[PDB]
Amino acid sequence: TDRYSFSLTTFSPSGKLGQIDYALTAVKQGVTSLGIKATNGVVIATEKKSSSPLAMSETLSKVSLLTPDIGAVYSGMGPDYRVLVDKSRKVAHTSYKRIYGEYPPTKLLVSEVAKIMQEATQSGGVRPFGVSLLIAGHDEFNGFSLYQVDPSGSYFPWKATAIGKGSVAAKTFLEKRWNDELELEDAIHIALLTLKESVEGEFNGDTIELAIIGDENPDLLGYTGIPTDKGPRFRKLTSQEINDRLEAL
Amino acid sequence: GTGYDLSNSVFSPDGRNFQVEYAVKAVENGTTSIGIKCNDGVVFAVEKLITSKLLVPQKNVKIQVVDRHIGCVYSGLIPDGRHLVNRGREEAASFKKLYKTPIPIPAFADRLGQYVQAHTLYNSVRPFGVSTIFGGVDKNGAHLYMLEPSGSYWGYKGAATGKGRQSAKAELEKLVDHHPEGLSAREAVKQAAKIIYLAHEDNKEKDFELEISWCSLSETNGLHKFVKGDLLQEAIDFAQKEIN
Amino acid sequence: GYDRHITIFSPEGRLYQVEYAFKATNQTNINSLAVRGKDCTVVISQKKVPDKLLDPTTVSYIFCISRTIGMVVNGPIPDARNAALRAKAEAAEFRYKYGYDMPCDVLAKRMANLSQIYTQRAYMRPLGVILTFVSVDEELGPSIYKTDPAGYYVGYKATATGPKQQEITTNLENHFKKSKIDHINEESWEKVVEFAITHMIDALGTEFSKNDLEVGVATKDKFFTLSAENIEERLVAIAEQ
Amino acid sequence: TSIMAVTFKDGVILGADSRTTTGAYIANRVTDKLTRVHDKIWCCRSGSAADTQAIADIVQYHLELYTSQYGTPSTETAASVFKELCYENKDNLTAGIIVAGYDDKNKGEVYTIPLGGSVHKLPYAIAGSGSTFIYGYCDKNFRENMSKEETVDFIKHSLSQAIKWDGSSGGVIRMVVLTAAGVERLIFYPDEYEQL
Amino acid sequence: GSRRYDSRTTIFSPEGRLYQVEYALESISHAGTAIGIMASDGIVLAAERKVTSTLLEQDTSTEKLYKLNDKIAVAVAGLTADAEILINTARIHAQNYLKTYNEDIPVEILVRRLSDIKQGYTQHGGLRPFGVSFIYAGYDDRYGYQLYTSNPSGNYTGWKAISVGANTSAAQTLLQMDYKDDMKVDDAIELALKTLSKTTDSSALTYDRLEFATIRKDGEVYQKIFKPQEIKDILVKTGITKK
Amino acid sequence: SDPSSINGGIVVAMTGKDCVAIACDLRLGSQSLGVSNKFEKIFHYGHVFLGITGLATDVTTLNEMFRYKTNLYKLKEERAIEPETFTQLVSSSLYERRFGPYFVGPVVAGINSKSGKPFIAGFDLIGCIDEAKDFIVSGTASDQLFGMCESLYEPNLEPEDLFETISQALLNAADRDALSGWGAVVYIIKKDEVVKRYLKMRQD
Amino acid sequence: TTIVGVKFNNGVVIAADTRSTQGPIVADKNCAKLHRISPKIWCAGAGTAADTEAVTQLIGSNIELHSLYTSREPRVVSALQMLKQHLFKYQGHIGAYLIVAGVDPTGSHLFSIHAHGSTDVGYYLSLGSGSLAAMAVLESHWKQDLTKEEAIKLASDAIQAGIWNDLGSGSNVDVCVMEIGKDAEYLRNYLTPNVREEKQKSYKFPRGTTAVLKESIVNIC
Amino acid sequence: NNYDGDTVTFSPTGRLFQVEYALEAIKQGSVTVGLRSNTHAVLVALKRNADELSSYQKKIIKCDEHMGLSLAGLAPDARVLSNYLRQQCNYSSLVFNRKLAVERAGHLLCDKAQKNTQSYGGRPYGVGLLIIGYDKSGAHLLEFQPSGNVTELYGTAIGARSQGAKTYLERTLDTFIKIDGNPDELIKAGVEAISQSLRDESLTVDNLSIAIVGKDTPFTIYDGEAVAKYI
Ligand SMILES: CCCC(=O)N[C@@H](CO)C(=O)N[C@@H](CC(C)C)C(=O)C(CO)CO
Ligand SMILES: CCCC(=O)N[C@@H](CO)C(=O)N[C@@H](CC(C)C)C(=O)C(CO)CO
Ligand SMILES: [Mg+2]
Ligand SMILES: [Mg+2]
Ligand SMILES: [Mg+2]
Ligand SMILES: [Mg+2]
Ligand SMILES: [Mg+2]
Repeated sequence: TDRYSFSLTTFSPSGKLGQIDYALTAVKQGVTSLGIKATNGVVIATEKKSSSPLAMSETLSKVSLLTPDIGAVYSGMGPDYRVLVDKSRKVAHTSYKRIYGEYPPTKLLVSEVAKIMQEATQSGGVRPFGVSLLIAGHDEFNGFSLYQVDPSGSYFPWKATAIGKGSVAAKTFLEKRWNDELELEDAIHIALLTLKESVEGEFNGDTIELAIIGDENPDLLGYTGIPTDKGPRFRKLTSQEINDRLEAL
Repeated sequence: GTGYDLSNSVFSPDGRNFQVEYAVKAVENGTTSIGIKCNDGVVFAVEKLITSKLLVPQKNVKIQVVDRHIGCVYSGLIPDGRHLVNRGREEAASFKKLYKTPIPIPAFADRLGQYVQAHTLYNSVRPFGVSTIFGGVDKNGAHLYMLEPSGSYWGYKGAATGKGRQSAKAELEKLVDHHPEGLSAREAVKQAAKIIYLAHEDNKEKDFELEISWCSLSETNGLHKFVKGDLLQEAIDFAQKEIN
Repeated sequence: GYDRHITIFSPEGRLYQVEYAFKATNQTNINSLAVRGKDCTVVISQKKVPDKLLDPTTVSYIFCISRTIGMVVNGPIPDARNAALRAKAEAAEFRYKYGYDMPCDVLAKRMANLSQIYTQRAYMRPLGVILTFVSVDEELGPSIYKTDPAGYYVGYKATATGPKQQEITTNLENHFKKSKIDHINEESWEKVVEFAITHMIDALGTEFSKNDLEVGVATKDKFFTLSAENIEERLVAIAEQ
Repeated sequence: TSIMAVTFKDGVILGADSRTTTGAYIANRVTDKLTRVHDKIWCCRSGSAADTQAIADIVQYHLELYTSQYGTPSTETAASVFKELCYENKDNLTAGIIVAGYDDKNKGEVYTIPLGGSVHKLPYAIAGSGSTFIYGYCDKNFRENMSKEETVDFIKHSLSQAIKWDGSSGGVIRMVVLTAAGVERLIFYPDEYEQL
Repeated sequence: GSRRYDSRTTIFSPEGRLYQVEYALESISHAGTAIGIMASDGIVLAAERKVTSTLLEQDTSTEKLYKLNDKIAVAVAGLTADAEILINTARIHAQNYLKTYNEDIPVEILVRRLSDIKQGYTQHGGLRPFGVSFIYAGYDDRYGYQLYTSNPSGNYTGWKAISVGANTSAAQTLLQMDYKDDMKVDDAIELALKTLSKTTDSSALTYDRLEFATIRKDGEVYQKIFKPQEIKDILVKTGITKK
Repeated sequence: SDPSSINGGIVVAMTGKDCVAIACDLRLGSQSLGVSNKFEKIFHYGHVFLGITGLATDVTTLNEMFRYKTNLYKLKEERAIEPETFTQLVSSSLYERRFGPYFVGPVVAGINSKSGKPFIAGFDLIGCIDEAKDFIVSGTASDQLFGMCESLYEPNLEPEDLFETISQALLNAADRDALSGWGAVVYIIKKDEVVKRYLKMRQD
Repeated sequence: TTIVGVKFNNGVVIAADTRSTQGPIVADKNCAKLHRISPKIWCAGAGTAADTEAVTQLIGSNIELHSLYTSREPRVVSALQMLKQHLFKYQGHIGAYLIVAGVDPTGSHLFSIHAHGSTDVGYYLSLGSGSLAAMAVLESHWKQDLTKEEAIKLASDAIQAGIWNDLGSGSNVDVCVMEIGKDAEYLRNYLTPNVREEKQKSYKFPRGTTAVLKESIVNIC
Repeated sequence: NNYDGDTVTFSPTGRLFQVEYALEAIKQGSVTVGLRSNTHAVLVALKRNADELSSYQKKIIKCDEHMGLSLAGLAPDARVLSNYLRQQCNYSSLVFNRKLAVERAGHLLCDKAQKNTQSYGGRPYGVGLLIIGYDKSGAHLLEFQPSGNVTELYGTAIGARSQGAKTYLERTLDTFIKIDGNPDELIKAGVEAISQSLRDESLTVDNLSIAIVGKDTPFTIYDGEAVAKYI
């Protein structure tokens, strides 16, 4: 039977929620992942740290599509992120698309995943999630947006940020390299330059994962005949495109 | 740190579940019980410690039957063995109801194993304090299995558990080494009587009562029957001659 | 203190119960490896029968999950059979609900999601097993996907699991760096079984008899396990190599 | 519908028509009423198409799980699963099933599950709306341990008569031969059996 | 079983204190300062953002001030996620009241419902309380303009001016010094900005570090959440920054 | 008897050049007995208008439900709901009660604030979206409204003419229905202006 | 309704009419009855229009989630099984009669699903009230190995037969072609055989014709 | 000792300390003896009193016309167990028109008691039961312990100082086993046995309870003056 019907995350006398701080610690030991918002798109990048060279990297995809216009990356415990992306994809349909016929705005999906994480920090017999997420999305009435969601369920909108090991250094770089006149290609370039410091090993299309929320891709739609159906804005960059943009640094 | 052995389903730093090992300690303190798979069946035997002569002889049966073809004996906490046998009877009943055929011995073994192993996944329950030797005859022949408090079960040419499990095992191995072609049903019955008498030496202070059952394709037509009457006395006499 | 007994976070952001389950995976002292061929996937495992009273045919750590998916488990046999029964149930339910055979990687993801649940909910302990699923998927070809107590899962060009895991891993890495391909360029599954046995004998440094091995082969629309006689045929054919 | 299953020396043969009707309208004239629930365990379905499809799908799931756990199931076991589904849900089902299987121990086996969820093991079974017109013929012509050719001819003649008299039966005649050699699919077209 | 791991979040201390309530109040004490001021013709809410960076977007940011309906808003101090849970429940309760009575929910009724929700966690369930304190600014026809506060204990109080979060003692002393009953809403804006500038921990008080809202009066009540540009304008207008 | 025919009433929407029009009768009765001369069946949430005909209690219940839902929508999204999104919302809400339906016939009308396109839509009692760019009719006199609209309508009408068209349609349809009439209201809706007019019609 | 589906050599086409009726009254003159379950899995619906739209949207949402979970192109047999089991659960009370076609990694597929949950396979299928007319056309013209153009012509002709001869069908012809390897082609109003002729009069009224009792501005701000 | 917190904790030795403490709760209970022949079965019960103004607590409970029990330990748990046994006998009589065999009743009690030794929350029953019954197999006497172990005996005793009566019956076995068809002599043997377990007391009319079941004798309880002839 399930006798754990009590909170496993309580306030310490200092006021800290110990499990939330320890989950944030677990996030801090995660592989560096960053996001940069431009004026014509958002970019999210991370390193594809593979344990064994026998493991196929393509199956270990750290960037995940949530809606055709909203994608996600993480830093922390992979499996928590996987079950979180599954829950997020489901809630995008159950709580919105099946109600309004359109996919949810980025902020609303972010708040839904934040609600899931907050439940994880207060429900009975459960630990918080050991991940921090970067959600990059586009909706018609808010444009492009980039949000960060923490194990506590707190989420904040960033012009650009990073999470993981190189978080502080990467964020300093971004602070001194970002401007409100930035372009999607310039943002991809800055993301590559910021990852180059947080990746000590080989740095090619095979070892990094990069995706964008840019313009609509009708070729990625799969069907033609609906002028209102523009296409998906989320596009994961292939290893070849990453290499082509790396050779010109 | 410490306290890893206080709760069930808790991994120790070396990857062990100490509550299961304490259950095994509880098993080892039980009476001896053996099973011998022969050419066309299986035989089960158990020592019943006659604590006093106020016990009604031939009563207080330990060998239990599941369906009409499965025999189960256990060493350890007798009530936990009865609980496990009740669960196995429910499993066999549901299997017969759905698939018509009586439950095969490996299928029944996996039912019991999943049940026992599930009893090692939560701190709200205690692992089973029994080890169980069971088996019988299905469409694929004779099968003998032994199942541990951990939920681990395996198929055995011969099995033994309890206090005199060591001696018994040795004796069993001698059988396997002396005639690899196999024993007949009645030969296995007499040999099980011998092995129980030999393994009783670890409990020689108190008197004991032998109890034997068997499930043979030729001698019992695939059904599980207690070895009683003239055959039981014959096995007892064979044991008396083998000890002296 | 108690943060070492249930699946909650230690101050260092660690789940000690998951690590101790990983430790428990090596309790059986059995190594196994999996390799991909041109159109097949082979899994070899060590077969250690310590007791003379044991029926060797019932001593197994390879499971026939579906008609196309095989699963080899590194860990205690109770948790192994638990995970194997769960995987068989999930595969059957998948075929029923979606009308096509469950893909290897999807079953791996399912078991990995359950493992993640065990590491996040405190009432259930993690399973001390590492599950290696092999198949010949209709869309991916020969596939090897591994799941661990942490809820992590990943596909492999080849893999190995057990105490001597790293040695076999190194041997395979070296062979694939030399061969420059990610599989075994052999047409028959017998030759791939031979290759796997050869490289395990080379990496472990021990010979194998027919009663020391367990071989599972996955081909298009079939997964089977070799008998002692088929393994003996493979070993005899190895003798000429 | 008109369905049957006949045991013979080498195994079993299932036969069916191909007509699915919504009243006097033929909704489908190429219907496959022979459904595989296991490698050498098939069934002929009659009655509600939706009900028979759902029952066959659930039986196939149960037999797949049964095979994954305990090995290849006997034909009697498939009949038992069909029987449990049809009897425990007799109030909401309109399904008459003929389960035919082959194994090496029992050669061919035929079970029939009519309305109400009873099961009957028979040397051959006929079912469906058209089977009513061939009871006397099949009883007078069936023999034990026929050859494959004589069994195909027996099924062909019986089903041709049933199609001739039953307006709810028609189309092509489908057959599935279950033997140790495996599974064989046979089809016979109207221009072939209408002149029989 | 599991009883060894149960921290028992809903028990009493030997002094008659709720451990978790006290610890959550201590947690909130480190949250960004929020101030509410009730003038005779309006209400003002101001709050300082604890999270600050050059790279944090402010246009799309809502961390401290939230709309409950069209006549009631909240200033938050503490765990933002618990705050959003409670805010969603409060919005639902307000809309329930509207559907049932075809009238906007009176401010005290909504505050009391949210406080009962908070208190429930401190008496049963064995769960941790919500680490959030609220300042409710609302208007209804019965009582006019209303200002309330609610802490994790489930207790709620009504104020003319009040502060929650960091430096509540200093802010309360300053408000008690400079508050007059007959003042207008603009003077209250000035006083709130002055208190936030005098009790801030940063060097200077900028538009990027604070959120602002006004519930004022056309015969109707308008609820305005101040934009970054409006915040910058009101800051240079009250003499806290230049240009 | 029939829940959609107990209270009576009609709603009709039309599209013109950069405008919509939505009109309803004013009668609420219980079969032959007429009770209320002031029962308007058109409501608006922000800038999206919804007319509801059928069972009066269900009309009121749906109005309150959609007010609830659109207020929560505006609180969560910080913007008013659009007519197409609101149409999908009405469809999903109606189908949620598929086997215990509301006996209503909703009509959505409005100008999309971001695209400026006029938009009207209609549903049945279980929420089947009827996307028509010209006109949508609903109520007891749905057949009369169908005839009047199919005859009188021409596309791209200025508001002053679309008003006359929709008003004549509503009036002449209501005159041939026993359970409709007793007054009428017409909303002419442009992007930045909405005019509401009470028509003079027969009071029988 | 009149919906048909025809398999050709390299894919499958589905087609439908655009008429929606409430009894004898034409409710919608251009209803879109071709619903997209997935980019390459489409299906035409007949019966209770709300039920068809709802069941297709639900199964498409679940299929999208399933494809995200499994990282594979969705399979037509998956949509088929989901629809059949959902319809069977409701014993025909969800009056949806669908023709589901598409292409997936396993090839091109065409099935029909009836409201009670029964599914059928064929090279050409028809459903709706005009199904008997369209099916007449199909039985008269279908042949093995059709080209894309031959199949589009056959499907459009079947829909036209249903339009002219069945009172429940009319207006235009919607088509969706799905070839193996190509994107799905959704031809909305592929044909428009019925277009209302020009009216004899403009019925525009002179402003001031309608008597107004009271006028007021509405605040939507 | 950290292993006696509940019944779901095995000690390193393999022991269940809560079960042992329930057994110790029995050992603190008053003495009761049971014995049987081939035609009859007798329970004798020395019911304890709280003081001289107290009532000697009811110690023998009837379960059916052919079966009953006496208790030693926590009277409430014996009430629960006896009610369960009554319901099982009643179920047998109603559904099968069949008197429940005493062995089956012992098995049912064993399972009911075992259910409490493996689940968190709740405790084992703190009672020991002596169950007599005459069924199709003759006379039967069973000893039941909280551990779940139920054993069929010719005679036994449970409670404080029960070893005296135990050894008495061990010596008198061949004597009382042959008291067939003379209930008074069997009751006298049982009373002598229960007398062997007295230290500073002597059986009187108030503190004696007898129960008899047999071939042509339904389960009957004698209290008060009815037992005076056996003192
Ligand atoms: C489109 C769904 C309409 C439907 O379900 N029709 C049923 C009921 O007539 C039907 O076609 N039954 C066939 C069985 C086949 C389908 C397996 C049958 O058994 C005979 C008479 O028994 C009639 O051909
Ligand atoms: C909207 C009014 C309420 C409604 O549900 N009408 C139904 C049937 O009255 C309807 O329009 N059915 C069409 C199917 C399409 C619209 C998906 C159809 O199938 C043929 C006959 O089968 C009729 O044209
Ligand atoms: Mg756990
Ligand atoms: Mg015919
Ligand atoms: Mg009228
Ligand atoms: Mg009138
Ligand atoms: Mg027509």
